[PDB]
Amino acid sequence: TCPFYKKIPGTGFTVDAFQYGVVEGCTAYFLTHFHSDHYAGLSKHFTFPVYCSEITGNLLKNKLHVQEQYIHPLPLDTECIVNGVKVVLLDANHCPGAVMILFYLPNGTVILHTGDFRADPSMERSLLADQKVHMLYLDTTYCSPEYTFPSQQEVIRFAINTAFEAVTLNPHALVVCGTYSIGKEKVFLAIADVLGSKVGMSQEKYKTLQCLNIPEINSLITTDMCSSLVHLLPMMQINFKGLQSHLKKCGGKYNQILAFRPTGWTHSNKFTRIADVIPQTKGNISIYGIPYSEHSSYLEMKRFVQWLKPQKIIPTVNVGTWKSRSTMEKYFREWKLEAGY
Ligand code: NI
Repeated sequence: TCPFYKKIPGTGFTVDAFQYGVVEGCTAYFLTHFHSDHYAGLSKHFTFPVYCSEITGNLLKNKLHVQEQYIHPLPLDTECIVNGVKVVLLDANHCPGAVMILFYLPNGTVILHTGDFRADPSMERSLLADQKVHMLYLDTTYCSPEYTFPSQQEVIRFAINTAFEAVTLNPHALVVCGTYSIGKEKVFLAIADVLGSKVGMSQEKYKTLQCLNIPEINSLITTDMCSSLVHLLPMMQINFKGLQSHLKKCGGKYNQILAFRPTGWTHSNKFTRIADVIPQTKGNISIYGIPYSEHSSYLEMKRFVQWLKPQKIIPTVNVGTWKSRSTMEKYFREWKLEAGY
């Protein structure tokens, strides 16, 4: 049964609610982004209308084989009418195709559902600026002040400079980057660009990337691993055993691996600056954990909410424990009292 925080009151609508069978009363199912916890339940047999971005719709059709007649893509930043209700999709600054959804209820209430997002000041000048929001369904993944991490730009600068240094010292070093979902493509694209290489990957991953409308992509990626010195592998293979085995397959072309695991937050964030990060090393293999986040830090989240001034906040992440829920409610009250709404 569908939980309350996936239902939009006063509408026939649900958000990210595909694993509950036929939801009673639901006339349109929205999907914020193509990550498995959110799409769980969709397949070629789904026969209700699915509303989403163009990029999410490319992925539904090509990866999950959802039939085209049930996919309803909407343009961003554009007032659209769905089953008699005005909606807008806004960029969530998460993975490719990820959106926030603004719903203009028939009774005058305005609701923003952030999906998964990384808040940014740039959102304070979208169509959110123009009216009041009464209810906020909020991505609270890192809603505690211990969650700090650098900007995406600082992290990419670190990775570029690290990869370029190592491969200029040793032209026989291979760079490997871990992946398990869409998102974080800038990591491996920026490294391949500094090295003058395409990114090599499996057919399945190349297919996924060909759905994302990235400009000039045919210029940046390939399935020919032998032509490439930046390879992508499954995240589960980014360990000493998995990397040793990969280096064997490369046929004496390389004699060293430098590998990257983009994680979200890890507790080495509470002590160490990005400039100071060091790898784990065994023999000719080094592994860097880099804190490239596609979710809001605590400070970014706070700033967005204090700017928006919602009347009510409904968390959509960390909702399963009373200690989490109680923590989050305390922070929302602090924020409200400090800013005065
Ligand atoms: Ni996500």
